Order: sequence, then structure tokens, then C-alpha cells
Amino acid sequence: MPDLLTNVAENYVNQDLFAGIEWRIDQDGKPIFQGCAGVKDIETRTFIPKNAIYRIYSMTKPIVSFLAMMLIERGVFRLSSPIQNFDPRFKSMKVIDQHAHIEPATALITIEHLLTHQAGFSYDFSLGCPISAHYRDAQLIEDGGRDLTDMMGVLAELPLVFHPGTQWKYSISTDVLAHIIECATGERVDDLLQRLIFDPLDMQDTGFSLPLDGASRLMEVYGMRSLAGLPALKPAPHVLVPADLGSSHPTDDPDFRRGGHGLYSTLDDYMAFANMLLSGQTPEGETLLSPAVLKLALAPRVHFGARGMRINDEPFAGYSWNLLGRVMTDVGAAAYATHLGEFGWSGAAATYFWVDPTKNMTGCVMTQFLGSQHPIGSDMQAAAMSMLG
Amino acid sequence: MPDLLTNVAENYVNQDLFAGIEWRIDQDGKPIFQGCAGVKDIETRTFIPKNAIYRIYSMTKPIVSFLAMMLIERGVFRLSSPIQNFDPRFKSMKVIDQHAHIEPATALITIEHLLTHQAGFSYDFSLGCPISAHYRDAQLIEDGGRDLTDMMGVLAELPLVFHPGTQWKYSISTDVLAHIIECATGERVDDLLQRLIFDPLDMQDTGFSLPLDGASRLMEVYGMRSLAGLPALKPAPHVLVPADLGSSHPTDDPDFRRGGHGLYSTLDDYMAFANMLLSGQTPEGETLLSPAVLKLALAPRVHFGARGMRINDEPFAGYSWNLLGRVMTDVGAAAYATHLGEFGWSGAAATYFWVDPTKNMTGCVMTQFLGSQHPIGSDMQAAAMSMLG
Amino acid sequence: PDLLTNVAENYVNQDLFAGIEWRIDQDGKPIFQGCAGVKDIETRTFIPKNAIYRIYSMTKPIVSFLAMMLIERGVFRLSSPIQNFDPRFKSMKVIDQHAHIEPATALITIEHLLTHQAGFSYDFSLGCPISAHYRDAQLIEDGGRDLTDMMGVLAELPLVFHPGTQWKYSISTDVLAHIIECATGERVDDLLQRLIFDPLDMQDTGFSLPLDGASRLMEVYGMRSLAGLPALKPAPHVLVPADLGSSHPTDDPDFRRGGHGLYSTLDDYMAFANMLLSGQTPEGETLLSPAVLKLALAPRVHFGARGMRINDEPFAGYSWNLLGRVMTDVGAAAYATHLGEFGWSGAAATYFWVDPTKNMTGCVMTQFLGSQHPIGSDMQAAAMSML
Ligand SMILES: C[C@H](C(=O)O)c1cccc(C(=O)c2ccccc2)c1
Ligand SMILES: C[C@H](C(=O)O)c1cccc(C(=O)c2ccccc2)c1
Ligand SMILES: C[C@H](C(=O)O)c1cccc(C(=O)c2ccccc2)c1
Repeated sequence: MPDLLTNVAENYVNQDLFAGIEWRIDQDGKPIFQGCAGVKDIETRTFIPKNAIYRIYSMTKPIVSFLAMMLIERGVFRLSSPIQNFDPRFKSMKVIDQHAHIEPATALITIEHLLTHQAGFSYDFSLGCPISAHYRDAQLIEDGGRDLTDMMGVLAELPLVFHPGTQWKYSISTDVLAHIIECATGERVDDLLQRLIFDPLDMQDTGFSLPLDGASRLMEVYGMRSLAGLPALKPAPHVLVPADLGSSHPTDDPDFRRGGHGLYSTLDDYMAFANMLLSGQTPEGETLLSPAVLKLALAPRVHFGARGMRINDEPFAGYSWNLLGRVMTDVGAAAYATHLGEFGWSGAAATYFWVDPTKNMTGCVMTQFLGSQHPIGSDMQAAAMSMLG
Repeated sequence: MPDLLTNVAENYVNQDLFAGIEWRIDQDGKPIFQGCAGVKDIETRTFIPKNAIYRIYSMTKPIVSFLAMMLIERGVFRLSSPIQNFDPRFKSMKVIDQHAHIEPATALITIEHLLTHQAGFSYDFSLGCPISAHYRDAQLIEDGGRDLTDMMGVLAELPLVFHPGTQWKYSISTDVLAHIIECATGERVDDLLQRLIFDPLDMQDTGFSLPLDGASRLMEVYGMRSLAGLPALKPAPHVLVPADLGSSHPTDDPDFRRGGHGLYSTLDDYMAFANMLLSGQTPEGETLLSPAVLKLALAPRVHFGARGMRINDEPFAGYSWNLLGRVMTDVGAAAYATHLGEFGWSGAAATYFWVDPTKNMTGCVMTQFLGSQHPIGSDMQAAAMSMLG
Repeated sequence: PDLLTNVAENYVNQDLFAGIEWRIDQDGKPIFQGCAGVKDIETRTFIPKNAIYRIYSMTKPIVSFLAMMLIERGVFRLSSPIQNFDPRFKSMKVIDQHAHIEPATALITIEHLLTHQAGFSYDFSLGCPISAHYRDAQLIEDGGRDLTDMMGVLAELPLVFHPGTQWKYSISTDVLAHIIECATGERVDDLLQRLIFDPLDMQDTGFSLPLDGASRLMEVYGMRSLAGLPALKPAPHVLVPADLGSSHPTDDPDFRRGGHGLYSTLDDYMAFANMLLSGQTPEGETLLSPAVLKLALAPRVHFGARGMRINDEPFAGYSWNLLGRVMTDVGAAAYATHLGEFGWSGAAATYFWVDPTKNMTGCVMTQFLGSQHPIGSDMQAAAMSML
């Protein structure tokens, strides 16, 4: 019953493992626990500003996935839609394996494959993956200044690493999804996110560029995990040194937009999104997604074998995959406190959130550390679970 | 919360993909959404008439299957009854495989096998099926003027494509069921349907021939999918050209009757049948099928492997098979909005219906297009699901 | 008809190879031989007398034979763990295509090196979980790095399977050359000179050019590049001179490798191939006993349905012995051969074979990297058909 959340965060700051941390836990749509620890940057020790801004990386994916579900509801496409219907550059895909064998794909990539990371795409930083070296040579993630549409043209020429539908591998497929959304609608994904999600939820600080007053609110990002170079064979030491993002994550590029990363947000903005996922509605009662399609989106859809869900061989114990991210399907296999049906996702800079329908609960932890050797997100979830009976 | 049903239907009509569409959604036995779009025929653009008549094709199957369950309840036969007990022409069946090997069947075909499409029968238009070419040579479906009893004599001489009970393949077995009903009762299947189902439910426009005033109400049927010829290796283009049914679907043949297709019906008539499936009762409370046997009929009975339920390799994602048609058994595998336990079926001319017990809901979409490249039925179900919370 | 000349002249006439030499011996004496084309298409110089070729992986049967001689002499044995000779190869790790890394559950042995079952990879192995890290380390590209130092960099990288459990064509012959140096205290080039080249009078074979060698070196063509990533589809087969960077020096007195790097001539390599019919020099001096030669030639790795493959190219009907390929099923073979035919080939399209049933040897010398045409096998097939 003590405040384990503050204890976790203060200990991380006091041990020089994270510069600054913010968190909020809501229940029934209202804050029940919240706090902050540390500073905006350790170089000057400026205090965490009001409505501090974070690079949320793959916490972009549940947002872009939710947009796709809205467009499915509105009839733009369906889960079974072949993506080549919208961009013929994804016609005639090939599949490569670890033995240098290449053959034509025997199934078409669908919207559902993109949402479930079963399309056969890879990721630039996937260690040991048969094709990731070719992704890195193409600078798919590193070259943030390249237009989404043009990056997709380069990706489309590369082989998949399995036949669509047959395996699971966490991937660039959410970026493909953002692009296919643009093809299917004739609109830009950032404009669609603004009009259909951010504005109805009053997420005024969320987007692919900083707000006008955003520079002074941007949290510094730390860590040794590097985008420029080969995936490491052992984790870099966990040290608070400012991270060099190269040109991968611009702050003021009006055309920068992605599906798998790239949003800036705030704790308050992301909690508005997370709370919405408990119902599909805005706080006033506008429906962003009907209950039936929200249930379709949250139902466990990819189930895993004995070794479970893994990303670069890191486990997500007891989790299955739904159309928006992870979902807890076996508390008896879980590695940290949770409840059946808890869902959410996380980002490369150690941001983390969850939604727990059994407790009408949402939680989010914001920090900026790339390559963390400490699972701060899960530690904060566990603390909150222990505090909510 | 907008009227997604009207949007789906109007868009289909405005894009010249369907000539005319009617739909109705009922909840608690009363209409909650309904509409119509387009025309009876694009040649004259005559408006959709009152109580327009549709060829419902395989939406005949749930009706004939329901009749069989009524006869099981009344003791005429049982699920385990070997059909050869009623027609010895189905004694001594043979089984053929894709390697030209023929051997005697090692199990007897039962009523249950017929209801579950596990008897080993095929269908004339089954692409790649070892025996479908012999079905087509025999004109089993094409020759609508042939008496059901005589068509069955020709079918009975052909081999099955697997041993009864061992596999699932959507088939002519509902026509065998209609015939075996005639053998077991000494009555005609159309008279039994009239007396036991249509008349109690006041389905006055449903039958294997047009009503006296029916000609002016019959919707035109469109599409390129052809009965006369080999199953196509790629889908014919989706174009609104009137379809030539040959002699396969007579309008005024007093002896035409089948189990798997051939009924004419109306939106209002079919909704009466669908609403009945929520309880087994007529609106006044007469019992057509007891709750226990209705539960037996709706329980998931055939379960599918990783590739799922497929018909000509088209998927029915998340569906299992019960004694009347499809039933949703995993929302997390579903490809469009649904709820656990949703059941129903559909027909070759794109008619579609569903029953959703979790919402006390029924829905039906009526149109006439053979070989549709657009899944209008599932699109309308998804719209209705999104509108009903 | 002279099928050999017809194959070679067609290859030259279609602008697919600049110059080709071949010789086929039976009972130690030439029965077929010829040349076609030129040393270089730029100046159209004729193929010189005693023309010199980069033989690339035809280095491997020579270094493997040396290892068998050292086994016979007791320096080490097939079962020797290589970590006994270089402890940098203690505590190896294994990586897989799912980013999982774990300790190796078996020690790498001499036999593993000779059979490419040690778990090593190659820089240009397309799709291989670890080849990107080989290329980042420039293991093959950096020819000026001493063998010993290159091995230190390699030893820190994970294997791609547990030693002994799979087959993958690999840098393991370079590891073998290095372990030979550790075990003997001598350099591999000096050992090759004393034990093989001098007894066989292979005066033009070595890791550097002879003093008069520059004018005899054949030009090398092709677009397959060591620099960048392995290509997802073959580069066009066009006669453009190849850029070897610093991978294959001509006059570095310390350059030595196990898997590539020798210069040789047609005559020199035929002396080596003819020796493999007996283990003896033409004068009758024994280089390797009959018993150990049999041990070296016996089929040792057998392959599944996919068969033996290197970057997914098949070697149909071939198994692997301690020196290279060996034909074990003529009914699976894709070109004329006999049971027991053995040999190997190199990246610049050089090829040789030994056919014990016919007391026959053959070698085709050319210089083309990334060939889209199997000139070696076409010439073997032509020679087989002319018997
Ligand atoms: C998967 C990972 C995440 O969001 O978890 C992700 C997605 C997209 C981009 C990036 C990066 O920019 C990055 C930065 C430093 C090192 C490696 C990658 C990381
Ligand atoms: C399976 C299919 C259905 O009801 O789904 C069906 C059942 C019975 C008859 C027919 C046809 O007449 C037909 C018409 C045109 C092309 C192919 C078949 C079609
Ligand atoms: C496997 C291959 C062979 O001998 O078959 C080989 C072994 C060693 C070195 C090289 C190269 O230098 C090279 C040159 C151009 C392209 C790629 C590699 C090639």
C-alpha cells in the first residue's frame, strides 16, 4: 500500500539510470496516481517542464493501428484487403531464407498481415535476420528525411523473410500500413491522425513535428543503442550519455510521417488515447470506434508457441498479439504483475503504457532512454498493479 | 453512429457493382434498420418493386437443414442414420483420389455427414476437385428440369472424394439430404417445407416456383460466373451484365425442387425464418424446433485447422460449421465485425444473412449478382455490427 | 568432335570469357588440351606461356591435403579441438536467425574445419545470420591483414550452428591454415612450399607472383563485388575488369590464407590433381599414404533432399569429403561424371576434377567472378563425352 511507483522512479533517477521520468495511472477516466522524478536533461539539470514532450517511438503503432480500424469501420478497406490493390509496387513479392534461397511469395500481403506483423517484413535493426542488412543498406529507418512514399518504393523491392501469414516477426509493417492508408484514402496519414484521433481527443501536443512552443519542452534522449551500424551482439552499457539520432527523427520537418515511430507526445496526451481504448469513445461520448470493431481489434489474434512472443529474442511472457499490440492471455505465464486482458505497447526510448479493463485502469510511463538494460515500463506497471487491489 | 448500411449499399449501386440492394436488420424481432438502393434491372431502371423476389441459392441450405432437424425431433430418422437405409442406391459407395486411385468407402454416409458436408460429395463447380468434372459431365446442377429423384440416381453412381466422416468439403450433400427426406417420409420436400416451415412463418412468397404475381417482382440477376463450363482459373470481371441461367433455375416448373439451391424468397420472408432461429418458435409461440434440438443444431460441430474453413479456397475466417451453416467461434480470427456465436449462411447471387444471439439481432441483404468480386454480405454485416453497440 | 574446343570457343565468341585454358590427363599424360581467347580483351594479348590464374577456392584442396599430411605425421588428428592450439576459439557462441545467442555445445575440431561443419560462415553468404558482421569486420576484404590477426577478429564472432550439426561452406579452411601454423610453429606458405609444391615441381604456385610473373597474370573480369552486400540477383555477366581492392595482393610477402589467395598455372594444378590419383609424385615419392588418402577421399558429409548447396546453388549428386566434392550418385548428377569423381573450383570460375575410374584428371583455367555460366562443369562434361 505504499507508493511503489514513486519508489521505482526515484530509485532509477537516484541510480543515474534515467534522467527524468513522468507517470500517470487513471481509473474510471480520472487520475489516481501520478508523479515525476529527475530532470529534463542531466547536463543543465533543468526541471521537467510542464507538458514535457517525449519521442514515443513504437507507441506510434497502436495509434496508427487504431486509425486503420476506424477506416475499416468506415469501409475504406478490410482486414482481408490485399495491399497490392492500393500500391501495385507490392505485387510480386519474393521471400528469402537464411540459406540464400529466394522464391515468389505464395500469398498476398493483406491489411490484417500488416496489423499482426505476419506480412513477412523485417526491421533494420533485427539481429541475425536474413534481410535486415539490406534494410540497413537502404537506410529505411535511418533516413528520416525521405518521404514515406519514397521509402516504401525502396522497401517494396526487397524480399520478405517468410510467406505472408505463416509466421510472426515484429517489423516495419506498420509503416507499410501508414503508406497503404495514404494510398487507399488519397490523404496523408498525419492529417488523418489529426482529424480523426488527435483533435477529437484534444491531444494538442501529439504529431510528427514539435509544436510551436515545443523546443523548450522536449526531453533529452539518452543511451548508447545506435541506429547507424550493425545490431550489437551484446547490449551496450546502460549509461546516461545523450543519444545521437542522426537524421532519423526530425523535429521540424512538415512532411515527416511514419507508421511505426516518429510521433512526439506528452504524458497527458497519451493518457487521453489510452483511456479512450477502454470504450472507443471520447470523454464527451463521441464514438471513435464502435464496440464491435474495438472488440475485433482487441481480441487475441496471434498465439505463440513454447518460446512465446519474442522481439530480438527478448520475451513478452504470457502475451499474445491483437491488432493494436500486446494482450495478456495467461497470467500464469506472465513475468510481472498484470491481469487477463491487459493490453498496450511501448517504444524504443523506454516509454510504456497499458490498459487493464478488469480494473478500468490505464497507465503510462514517459522517459527517454534508448537501449535500456532496465525494464522500467514493466516495473512501473507492476508497482501500479500492486497498488490497486 | 451514422447509417453505414445505407452508405455501403448506395456506394455499391453508385459504382455500378450491383443493380439493386435491399436490407433489413431486426432486433428483438422488430426492424431497427432497413433500406433499399438501386433498381430492379439496369436495362429499364424499373424501381425495386414491393416484396421483390430473389433467387437465394445456398440460403436454401439452412432451411432444408432446419427441416431435417424437425424430422429428427419427430423421429423420422437420426443424425446417425445411414442414408442407404432410405435409398439403397447409396449402398456400396466408392472413393476416388487425385492420383486416380479408387477404393470402396470404409464408412457409411449418415444424415449427420450430409448436414456437415463430411459425406465425401463434391460440387460441379469445385475447381481442381478430383470428381467435379464427372459431375459437370452429368450436368447435376445445370439440368434443373431433371427430377430430384432422377438426378440423385445419377449422382449415386459417382465416387466420393474422401471416406465419409474424414474431411470437410462444401458439397451437393444438401440436395442428397432433400432426397433422403423424401425417401424417409414418402412426401415431397417442397410440400414438407410448405407445411412445416413456410406456412407457420407466413413466408407466402418462398418456394421453388414464382408466385402467381411473381414475374413482375423478380429481380434481375447479373454477373459473368457461368454454370455452363469449367470452373475458372481466375475470377471473371465484375460487370453488371445479365446472367444466363440456362435451364438450371426454372421459374414455373411445378416439380423443381432441390436441397442446396433453387428457392425464391423475399427479404421479408427470409427475415421471418432468421428471426425464428433465435428461439425455434413462430412469433405467436408455436414451436417449430425444441430448444434442445435447436441447441444441438447450432453447436459448433466441424472445427478447422490452420487454413480454416474454405470453399474454392475462399476463407471463412474464425468460422466453424454447425448443422445449419457457419458459426463464429473465434472473434480474434474473424476478418470482419461479428460476435461469438453469430451464425447463418449465404448464396451464389450474393444474398447473405446472419443471426447474432448476443444482440438478439438478425440481418439479411438481398441482391442478385453471380460471381461477385465484392463481399457485400460481410460489408453489410460489419456496418450493422458497428451500428448496434 | 573436339567438344572441349567447341565449348571454349563458343564462350569466347559470345564475349562471356576473355581467355580459357584446359588440359585433361589420363594415366599422368595429356590426352586433351587447348586454349581459346586472350589474356586481356583490352590489348588482346595472347594467353602467355605458363599463364597465371587466381585460383580462389581451389586453394582449399591444397591446404586440406597439407592438413592430411600433418595428421599422418602426428601433428594433430581429426578429433583435435582447435582451441588446444589457439585458445581464442575457446568459449564460442552460436547465433540464429531469430537473434538468439547461446554458448556452443560442442568444441570445434580439425574434422569440423575440413568438412565445413564448424559453424563458421562467409562474408558473402546471402541471408546468413552472421555474414553482415563478417563484412563489417572485412575478413575477406582486408587482404593486407595478417592471417593471425584476422583470426583474432573472427574468433570473437558467433557461429551460426553448433559445431558438427550442419554443413555450411565457410571461412573454416582459413581457420585450418591458421591452426596449422599454431600447431607447427611454421607459416602455412612455407609448409605448402616444402611439403607439396617443391616435391611436385609446382614452381609457379604461391600467394605472391614470381619475379617474372606480372606479364603472365591473366586479367580477371566480372561484376560480382567483394565490397558491398551480397546481391539479391546475379549481376549481368559482362567482361569488365574486376576491382579486387586490397583483397588479393600480388607482391605481399606475408599474404597467406587457407580458403583462397593462391596463384597457380594450368600445369602446376594438373601436377597436384594427378598426384591425388595415388598420393605420390611422378617419381614415386609418397606425399600421403594410401590409407590416409582413402580416409581423405571417402564420402563424409551426406546431404538431404535439397542436396549440397552454396548460396542455394546445387551440387547435384555430390557429397563432401575432407578435400572437396565427391560424386556419390550418378543418377542424381546434373552433368557427365562417374562414381567417385572428386575435386573443387574457385570464385573466378577455375575448375578441376579427378576421376579414379578413368585414371583421369582435368582442369579448366579462366578468370571471371560471378559467372552466370557453369564453364567448369561444361568442360568436364565435354571431356567425359570424348572418352
Ligand atoms: C523498434 C524500435 C522501437 O520503437 O522499439 C524502433 C522503431 C523505429 C525506429 C527506431 C529507432 O529510431 C532506433 C533508435 C536507436 C537505435 C535503434 C533504433 C526504433
Ligand atoms: C454453391 C453455389 C452457391 O449458392 O453459393 C451454388 C449452388 C447451387 C447452384 C449454383 C448455380 O446455379 C451457379 C450459377 C452460376 C455459376 C455457378 C453456379 C451455385
Ligand atoms: C567463396 C569464393 C570462392 O572461391 O568460390 C571466395 C572465397 C574467398 C574470397 C573470394 C573473393 O575474394 C570474392 C571476390 C569477388 C566477389 C566475392 C568474393 C571469394
